[PDB]
Amino acid sequence: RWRQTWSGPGTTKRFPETVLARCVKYTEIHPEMRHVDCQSVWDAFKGAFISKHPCDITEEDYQPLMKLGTQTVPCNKILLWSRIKDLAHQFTQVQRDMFTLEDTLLGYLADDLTWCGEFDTSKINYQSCPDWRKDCSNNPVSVFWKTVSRRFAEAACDVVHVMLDGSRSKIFDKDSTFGSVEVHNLQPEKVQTLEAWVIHGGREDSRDLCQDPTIKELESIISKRNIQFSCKNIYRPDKFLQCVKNPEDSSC
Ligand SMILES: Nc1ncnc2c1ncn2[C@@H]1O[C@H](COP(=O)(O)OP(=O)(O)OC[C@H]2O[C@H](O)[C@H](O)[C@@H]2O)[C@H](O)[C@H]1O
Repeated sequence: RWRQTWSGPGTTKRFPETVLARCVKYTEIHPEMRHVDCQSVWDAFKGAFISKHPCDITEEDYQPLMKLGTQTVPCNKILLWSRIKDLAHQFTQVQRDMFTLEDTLLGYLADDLTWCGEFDTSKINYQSCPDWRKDCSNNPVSVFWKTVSRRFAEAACDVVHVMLDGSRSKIFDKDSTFGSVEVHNLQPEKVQTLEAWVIHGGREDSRDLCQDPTIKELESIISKRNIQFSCKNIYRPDKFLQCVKNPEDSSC
């Protein structure tokens, strides 16, 4: 229509088919997640938001999905990221040791998709979904990501890495998912160091972005959780990926 109920994009075309297909592929690739029934997962996921008002979703709504999507990941190999999506995933596509949330079953199913239902009916709304800013915070997509991102951060131990976009303006932004949920769910009992990799834009010869005021902020915040802080510039992200793909050979 010309009006729409909400300000955000509607459910992604082919959402149900896409989620199911992502689950078959994932559980096919990963030997640990081979016990999972992808139809059961879909039913659990749909159950969280179908016939529910899309401004009144809770983390409780996603409990059935979280249960079915339970996955042990090596706690010391987690890669968090903020606003530098492409390079973070290119990295874990080549360095199969480190994992982002989108490399877990639940993150993989949901990545880049939008979904919402209706309080009015049992249908999926393909026309519009609540915008976190203009409409309401407690919507199906926002609540999903808050819940899974908290649980992922809680799982981390030892040295946790985070890729940050050095071209942003707030390189560390306290209002990002990284800054507002994940930083505040790293467990002091478990996490030894948070190490940031600050990815430079282009150009070439830049400042040491590890001295940026927002990085000092992040450093002092995580200090309260009794977590040590490390920071590295990645001045040349292209050479960096090349080095990840071809380890050894002196250039790297
Ligand atoms: N739509 C989403 N909303 C909130 N968090 C998300 C979303 N998609 C992924 N995440 C989580 O955010 C992480 C990426 O961290 P930041 O870049 O720190 O997150 P941010 O930039 O705040 O993303 C919020 C999201 O809402 C807006 O619609 C925007 O388009 C972006 O997709 C994790 O990989 C994932 O845990």
